[PDB]
Amino acid sequence: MATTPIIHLKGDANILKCLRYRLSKYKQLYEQVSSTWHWTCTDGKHKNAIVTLTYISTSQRDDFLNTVKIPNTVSVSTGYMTI
Amino acid sequence: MATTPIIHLKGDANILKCLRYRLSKYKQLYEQVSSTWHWTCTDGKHKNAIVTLTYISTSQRDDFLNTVKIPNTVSVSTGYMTI
Repeated sequence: MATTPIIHLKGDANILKCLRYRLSKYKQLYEQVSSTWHWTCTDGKHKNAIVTLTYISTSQRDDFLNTVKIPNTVSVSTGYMTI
Repeated sequence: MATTPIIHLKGDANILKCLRYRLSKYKQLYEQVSSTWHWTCTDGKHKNAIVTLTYISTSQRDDFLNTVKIPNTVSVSTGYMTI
């Protein structure tokens, strides 16, 4: 038993860098956040990095994307680390 | 229907950077690889970055970690982007 539901917030590296501040406001449901990175690599960046957050229970994951006021510039994508 | 099985190869940023070369040898089952990043961030790095790979079918995921000779320095962890 483990269930490690995570989400991918894609949008910008500067928006996600300061997004962690809002995650602190809702820590009761937030667990940890990954370092904003980018899918693959061609030469540098282009305003489009996704970070991997993680919660404790599956209900805490859906509550995060439906409770904290995430920035519209970013986009939450269901995820499942299963680890 | 989608099933996007992915794996996390944690170990080193230099070992994972050159690991992509081996992934090319087995592209028939490999699909795409993510940019080696690090879980969270305290100040810099410390030889421990994880990359997110992706396959086409679930059977292709288990075959990747059981077919390509991955480096022992790294570690494959089951993953499920579900996206």
